[PDB]
Amino acid sequence: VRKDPITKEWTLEGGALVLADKGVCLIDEFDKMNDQDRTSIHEAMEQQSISISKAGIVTTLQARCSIIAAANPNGGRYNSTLPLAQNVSLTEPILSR
Amino acid sequence: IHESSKFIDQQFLKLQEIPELVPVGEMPRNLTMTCDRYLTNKVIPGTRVTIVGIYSIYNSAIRTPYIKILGIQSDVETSSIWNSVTMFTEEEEEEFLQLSRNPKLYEILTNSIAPSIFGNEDIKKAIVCLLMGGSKKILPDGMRLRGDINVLLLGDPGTAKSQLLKFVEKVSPIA
Amino acid sequence: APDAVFGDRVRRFQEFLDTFTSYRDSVRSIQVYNSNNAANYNNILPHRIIISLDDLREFDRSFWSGILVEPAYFIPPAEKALTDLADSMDDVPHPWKLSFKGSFGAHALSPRTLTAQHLNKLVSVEGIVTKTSLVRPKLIRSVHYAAKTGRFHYRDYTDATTTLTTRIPTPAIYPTEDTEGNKLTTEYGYSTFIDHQRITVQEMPEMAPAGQLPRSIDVILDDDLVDKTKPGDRVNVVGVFKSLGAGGMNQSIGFKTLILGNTVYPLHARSTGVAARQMLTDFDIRNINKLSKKKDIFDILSQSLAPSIYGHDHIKKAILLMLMGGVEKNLENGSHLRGDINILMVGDPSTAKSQLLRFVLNTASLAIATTGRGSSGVGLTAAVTTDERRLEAGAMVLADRGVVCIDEFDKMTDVDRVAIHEVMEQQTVTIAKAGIHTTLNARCSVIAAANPVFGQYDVNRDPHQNIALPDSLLSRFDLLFVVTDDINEIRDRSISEHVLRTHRYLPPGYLEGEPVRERLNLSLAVDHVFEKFNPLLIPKLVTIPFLRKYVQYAKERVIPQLTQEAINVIVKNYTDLRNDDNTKKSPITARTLETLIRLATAHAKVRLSKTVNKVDAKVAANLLRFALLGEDI
Amino acid sequence: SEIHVRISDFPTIYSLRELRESNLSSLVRVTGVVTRRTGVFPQLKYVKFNCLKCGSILGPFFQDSNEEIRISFCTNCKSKGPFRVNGEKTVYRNYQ
Amino acid sequence: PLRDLDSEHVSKIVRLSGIIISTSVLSSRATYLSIMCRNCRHTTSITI
Amino acid sequence: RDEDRVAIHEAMEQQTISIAKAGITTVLNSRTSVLAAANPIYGRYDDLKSPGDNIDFQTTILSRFDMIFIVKDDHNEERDISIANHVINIHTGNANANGSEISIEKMKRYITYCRLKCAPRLSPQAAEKLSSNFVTIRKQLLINELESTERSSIPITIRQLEAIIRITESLAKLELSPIAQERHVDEAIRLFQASTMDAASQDP
Ligand SMILES: Nc1ncnc2c1ncn2[C@@H]1O[C@H](COP(=O)(O)OP(=O)(O)O)[C@@H](O)[C@H]1O
Ligand SMILES: Nc1ncnc2c1ncn2[C@@H]1O[C@H](COP(=O)(O)OP(=O)(O)O)[C@@H](O)[C@H]1O
Ligand code: BEF
Ligand SMILES: [Mg+2]
Ligand SMILES: [Mg+2]
Ligand SMILES: [Zn+2]
Repeated sequence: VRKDPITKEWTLEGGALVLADKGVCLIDEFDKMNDQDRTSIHEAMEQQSISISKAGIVTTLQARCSIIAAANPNGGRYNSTLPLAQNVSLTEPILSR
Repeated sequence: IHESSKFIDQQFLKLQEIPELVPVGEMPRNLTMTCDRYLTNKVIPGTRVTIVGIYSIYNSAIRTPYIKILGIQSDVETSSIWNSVTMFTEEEEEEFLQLSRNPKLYEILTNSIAPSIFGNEDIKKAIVCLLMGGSKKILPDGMRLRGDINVLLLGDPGTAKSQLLKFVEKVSPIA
Repeated sequence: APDAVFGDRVRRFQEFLDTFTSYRDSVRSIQVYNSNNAANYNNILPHRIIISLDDLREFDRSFWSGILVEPAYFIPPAEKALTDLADSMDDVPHPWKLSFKGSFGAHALSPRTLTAQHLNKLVSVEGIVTKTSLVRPKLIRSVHYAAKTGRFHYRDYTDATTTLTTRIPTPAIYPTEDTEGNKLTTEYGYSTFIDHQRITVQEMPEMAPAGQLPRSIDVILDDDLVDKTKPGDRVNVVGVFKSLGAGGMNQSIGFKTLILGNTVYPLHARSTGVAARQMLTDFDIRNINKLSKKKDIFDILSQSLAPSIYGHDHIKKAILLMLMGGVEKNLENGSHLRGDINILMVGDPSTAKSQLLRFVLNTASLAIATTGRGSSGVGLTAAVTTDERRLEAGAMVLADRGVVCIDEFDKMTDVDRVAIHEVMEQQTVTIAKAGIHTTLNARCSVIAAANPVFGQYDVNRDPHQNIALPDSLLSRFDLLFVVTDDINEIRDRSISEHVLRTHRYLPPGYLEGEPVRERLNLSLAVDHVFEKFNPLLIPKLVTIPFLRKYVQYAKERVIPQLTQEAINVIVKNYTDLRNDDNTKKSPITARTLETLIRLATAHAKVRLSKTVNKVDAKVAANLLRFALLGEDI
Repeated sequence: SEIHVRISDFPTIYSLRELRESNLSSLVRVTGVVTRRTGVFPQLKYVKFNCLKCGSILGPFFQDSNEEIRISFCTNCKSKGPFRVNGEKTVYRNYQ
Repeated sequence: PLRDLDSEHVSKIVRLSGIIISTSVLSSRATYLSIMCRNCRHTTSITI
Repeated sequence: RDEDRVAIHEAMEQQTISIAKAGITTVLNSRTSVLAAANPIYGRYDDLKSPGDNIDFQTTILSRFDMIFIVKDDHNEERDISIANHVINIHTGNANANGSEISIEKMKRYITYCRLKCAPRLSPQAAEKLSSNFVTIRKQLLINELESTERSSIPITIRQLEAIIRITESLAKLELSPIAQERHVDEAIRLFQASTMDAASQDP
């Protein structure tokens, strides 16, 4: 919920997940996500509905999107002898979906 | 003369297009709206509504569009502590009375909780007990005793724990 | 321009005042008190009186409904009648103002429900004070002096707020010259100024809907009503919901709406800044003294705190003493000695540490509840706003002369405890930050709860590794208790029957299956002695509001002093505590000597004794020994 | 009400840098990329004023996009109070 | 659709949907008010 | 997060959230029952390690909860085929689908009716049974705690007695009986054994 300084009013902008309600969301540099971005990704992939509770707006936007993501193995190269867990910093609940 | 005048109240609402149904890199278009009398205090921010009103024009060559409110078709929204019926019609009450006397209603509610989910029978029974909740009590000295039952699920992934939680929120009054 | 309706309302209210002689007696008492105060010089109570609207409704329904619905035409007649009554009574050679208490029906609202339909109606709003303007004087009469003639000229000013009915607008022009052109010198000190303050009341957080923006109303206070509230208080302001200004109807979006203030009530609530004062009737005082004459009065009171909590008798005695508190010493040179008892509870999960804290929160005159990580060192002590650079009083400052109940003390950050050091010991909060050098005063007693470091208190290791707290911090706490959840069949059984008896408790008038409804219990700040149901089933248990009355009476009336027999007992106990090694749960400092003195003083307070005897010192020593050694006789 | 006219294939193509001044009051063809849209605002086309002494809406007046006709002298009343635009009587056009 | 609002819809009842993102504070307006001349002391009652 | 955990501690048991930020001091109300699902400390919990190690939560958090359901994804071929067939039938197989299932809306309204109309109380003869079972359970856990050097990762405290009482009252409220029944107590103890004390038994 951000306010444009020139026009000075609140706008409810959903994430890329919300914008791609009935489409795809291409997430490049998937390993290099912020904590908030990771939490939002997890919420969208699990419940298909991002919820917002800021500035008095208490609602759950809908985001039913197929995610096509590109991520880089740890160290800029995939180590074959390790499993998928050690190769990518994403935790198992993120990958399982 | 203020002590003799009579007043009515006005409340300004601002409507925005549904955030998903917007051009990709464009700020959603919002439109200033006005209501009065008994239509005030009928919505809260974040609610998804349908509006019947008069499209109008306000001068700040260009003009500012806005809508007078004639009726607010408030859709079904999040059920909060305040947002609840709390009032049961008679026929509903007798139907619940009939249901309470069924001998297998414990099994029915066990079967009714996550029927698509296979197994986890005692888990479903505990979920039913959680949904009912215990008794909330207040001792004379001010001591308050817990009147809620909190349940933990702990197991390997893929055991439908997330799906069971989703069902619990879908069935419970507030969650 | 005399009016018939005004005169008739005036005489009707005079009849009402004559009917209910209590208001007449109160006016007489105010007058004689002011006269006596003037007599001693060869405080001044304000010319205000509280009216019970219920009695007015009983006496005259029409006039009552007139006050509630259209106060503009009804309050001024009542004030004139009251002024006439006061003048008539004051035969001994500034009008009186009127105030209201009682039920307001559908006009008792919150700032969220002050719809325009309630305008021009006597409303009673309840909420939290967010902003308070500075108490500024208002010019109402300006006395001037003409140097040539030598005659003092005056003018009287007014504005829409200071009167209920709309008066004809006369512009306020300051008289600079005489009618004949002579220069005038304004005479400050003869002109009259009235204090004026505006406060904003916001919807109460306890009752406000969660996740939505709050709604606020502005209150205009005047004269004696100024500075009766502190920001963050919970108040019940009653007054006319007047609307002011042309409201843009006149060519340059609504009307300026505010609640003109008639009466403000600081509402006591759980964990707020306002204390709770209980009225002490002579019946109550007699009962308190009679119960004080009992022998095991300390035991009776201590067992009365948490009947629903089995055991922890010594913790209950310590909490009772903490509520009573010790005397404060301010030496002539300027030094300060702490007179409060701090209590720390370290124990295994489910040993009732929190429930005791919650009881203290609900029963202390002024208590504030905080948790560890949620409330930082900014939450405690005080903080600078930087908005210019005003001080925001934190938890410990708000709880002055009160109790701070900290939960999850173990979890709270080390920086937070570094902050809390000085407050717990020196009872001051110093800012000296960002060019703001002030020393806030926070004389509060702290009670806290912490889990042992290893989740449970494993007695195999030393107390230091389980406690996991700095030694200085443990030195701050007067009494440190370690409670262990140990398995014992007799104790487990007894706990089981006690808890079961508590669960099968019926309210006086509730059905067997009826759900019990909670209430906010917003007590107003200003039946028998004992309790019918004792969950532990003979030592009598006193009723908890009576316990609050007893604590208030003891704290106010009695100030004990140390005596030689005690001095000797405390000295010997401190010496043999310090010089003997028994692997104490806490180290011994001079703070333990201060603790012995403070507990002795608190026990003397409990007995309502002006002096401390040997028995009080013995009790204090035994309690401290149970705290440290973990053992008693 | 009115038919507008579309003109395409202007032989002169000018980028935003070379407009200068000689191209003023002349038809010009430019290329670019859209950055921001200000939305739709109904612009006055057939404006209908009224006078306080009149008590009725004056005859509709066309308003071209140069500058609206702020009438100060009433045609009928010669009164200095004709500043009022009644909404539904005026015809509006989209402006973005 | 909120983007489809057109000048042809001015002063016409329009059906549309969206999301409420802000509700301003209640402002009291005038529906019947009594006025007075400062000179004539002539009471009146305007209705809006 | 830890700052959330410290607040969740008080919310679950004292049913309230205490706030003392700079300038605002209040005790909000959170009278809710929390249902929590979490993976163990590892991706898969190995009983090969000390079974107290696969329990990541501390003793106090588990003391808040009224039960800990340790669910294991066993490797039965017949049970796995059962789950697969169930899923296929549900997922547009249309092999499913009267009088044995209550609709979500109807069940929710029944929940509201049960919570708002009645709130039972324990029968006096139920108290003796509850006390006996509580003492026996604590003594069995003491036997285990003497047997095992490590303290039980899942503790049994007075909160467990509160949990059993609350479950019994929940069942009675479900049956809309103003007085809790002995059968209710037996069912509650059966759930308690099936939910807790098997996680405790699974651990040393
Ligand atoms: N016992 C089960 N019965 C039916 N479906 C199940 C069962 N276990 C898992 N599933 C299916 O697997 C998913 C649920 O597992 P999930 O919620 O991801 O578990 P976790 O809580 O460990 O993340 C859903 O697609 C659900 O249909
Ligand atoms: N000695 C006791 N007597 C009565 N109730 C007790 C006792 N010990 C624990 N309880 C109950 O157990 C629960 C846990 O108490 P609580 O204060 O939350 O524990 P903790 O010490 O972990 O903060 C409460 O419902 C309380 O009533
Ligand atoms: F488990 Be407790 F709140 F120390
Ligand atoms: Mg999951
Ligand atoms: Mg605790
Ligand atoms: Zn004209």
